[PDB]
Amino acid sequence: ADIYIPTLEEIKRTLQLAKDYSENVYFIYRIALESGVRLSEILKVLKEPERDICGNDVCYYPLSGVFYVFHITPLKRVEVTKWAIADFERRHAIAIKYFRKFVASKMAELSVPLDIIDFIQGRKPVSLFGIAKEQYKKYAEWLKG
Repeated sequence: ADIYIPTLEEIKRTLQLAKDYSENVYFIYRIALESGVRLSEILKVLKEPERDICGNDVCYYPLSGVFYVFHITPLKRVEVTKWAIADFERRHAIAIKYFRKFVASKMAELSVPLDIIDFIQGRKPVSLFGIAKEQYKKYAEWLKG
């Protein structure tokens, strides 16, 4: 009951298409799928990947209250520009900007409260970060399977 939310299959396909095209581009879509965070925040983060923190289950990157880019696979230094992603899309797939709609949607299926989904995804609308990480862990589990 929501139009622009991709399906797992369409996402699965875009990932593969990106993997065949480039390892750098594939890595960006991968993080987009793990985080639910804007493309711009992803690129800002991959230029300083040494600030990434990885726990046993999930990883997280502190931005700048404060937001975190939650993800699963450790960051490596990637130099893609918005331009090179845009190029990729033009040749094909799901637009990366719709990846966060999917992510927010699965998180809601996994019973993550909307205020927490907003926090995970970077929008302003025990501790705060602790609860968010435990919630994020549900999406991380689902994602690996």
